[PDB]
Amino acid sequence: FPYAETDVADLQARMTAGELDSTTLTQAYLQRIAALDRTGPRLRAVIELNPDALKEAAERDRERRDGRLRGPLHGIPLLLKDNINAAPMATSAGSLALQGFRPDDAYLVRRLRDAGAVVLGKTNLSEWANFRGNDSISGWSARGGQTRNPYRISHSPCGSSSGSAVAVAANLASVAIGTETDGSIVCPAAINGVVGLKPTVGLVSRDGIIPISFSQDTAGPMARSVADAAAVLTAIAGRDDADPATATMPGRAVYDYTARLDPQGLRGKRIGLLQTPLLKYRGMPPLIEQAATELRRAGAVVVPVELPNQGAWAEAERTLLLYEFKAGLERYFNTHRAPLRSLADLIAFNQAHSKQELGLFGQELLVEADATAGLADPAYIRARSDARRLAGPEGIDAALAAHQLDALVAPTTGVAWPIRSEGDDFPGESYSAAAVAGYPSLTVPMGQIDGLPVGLLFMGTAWSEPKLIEMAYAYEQRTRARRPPHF
Amino acid sequence: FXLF
Repeated sequence: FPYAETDVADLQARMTAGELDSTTLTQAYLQRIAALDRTGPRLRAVIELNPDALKEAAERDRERRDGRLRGPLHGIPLLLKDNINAAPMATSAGSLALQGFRPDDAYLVRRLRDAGAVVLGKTNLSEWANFRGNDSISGWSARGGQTRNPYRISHSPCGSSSGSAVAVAANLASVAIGTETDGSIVCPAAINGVVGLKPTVGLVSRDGIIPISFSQDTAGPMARSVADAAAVLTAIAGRDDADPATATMPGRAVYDYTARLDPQGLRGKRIGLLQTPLLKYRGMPPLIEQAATELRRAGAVVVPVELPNQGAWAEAERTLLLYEFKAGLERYFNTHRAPLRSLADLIAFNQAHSKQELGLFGQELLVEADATAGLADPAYIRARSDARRLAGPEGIDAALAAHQLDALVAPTTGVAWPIRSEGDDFPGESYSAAAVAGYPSLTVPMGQIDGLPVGLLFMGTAWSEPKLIEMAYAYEQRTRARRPPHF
Repeated sequence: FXLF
């Protein structure tokens, strides 16, 4: 593949020099999607192709020939997780219930299109972003089937942002957008050997996205490099009246995150290496040891630290997600006039189509969520507050303050596991604190264990994306650990 | 409560 592992800036430079145009790049990815996603290894990372992709690419080329460039992403093809609204494609969250539901563009999609990006299509995801049943299988949806890990197709691509991570790793697009509530961006990113960035809740509008939790939800870029992730973040970040969370950002400005790509970004930094059982995961010691060494040689101070209240928010998070899921999903159904208007309708639909929807696992989360008393319930209010406090101020922040640290690092998760009828064989995580706190996290490829990707996670306090990008980029540039999957 |  002529564009394999080529950065956004490099592709833009090529198009700007007139050695490449958007239609050629776009058709190249589409041909690759046909050869690896639908056939061959059958990655099934792409759930629907944008019928107007070629039309869009052609328009971006005409604008370029007319001297009307939109910016760094002009003519760059990307993919969107299927819970993000994007006309004229359907937005199903992987469900058969919304197969013919085609709402208008989400705010971030409008920003990407205005930036000149070309939408290739939508990527598969764990159905309903994995908030449907117990013992679920990551990367599976009734409409998109089973997405597979490109490094070993018998293994899990993890998730919920399964297709986005796989598409990026397999070079099916330049970059992709995923969403995270608790691990959905960074876990599949690490599992598939790519970069995943989950920003602070409030940096990127959640408007036009099928939700789970307004307290923890956020869209984020997935790319093969930190530089590409930074270019995408620059395009999607911004205040939106439709999403109150975006009005809480302190001193928001037209910020160019690519300006933070500093090769000396680790000099003078202080990093805390989290002491979790993940450091002892089979084959992990050598990798994390080498990573710490690279960070130190780069000029950073690395000290072992433990996260206060690790996991103490578990119960509170469960409660807040169930309450917020019902409230948010029903608001979304009404706002975009979906064919379903209540969670009860969805539960009923799955039962009526049990053969196609409930053959692998059930819908117990939907059922429990539908029974919640609403957002005025004192129990929910207390849970929402406790979770945020335990993971942020008294969690990540307490750890950062204890040793005056700039960030915390740790292996993101373990390696991919074989896909089986049974639920996922979850190895563990170190990213939940950031997800529950609503703080930024970013994973960068750190190496492999027996051919399967492992990532290094960076977590920081609210609004520290600039600093995290600097550190992650500096680390990435002296390691360049990503290795494409072999087909 | 994983991977939403």
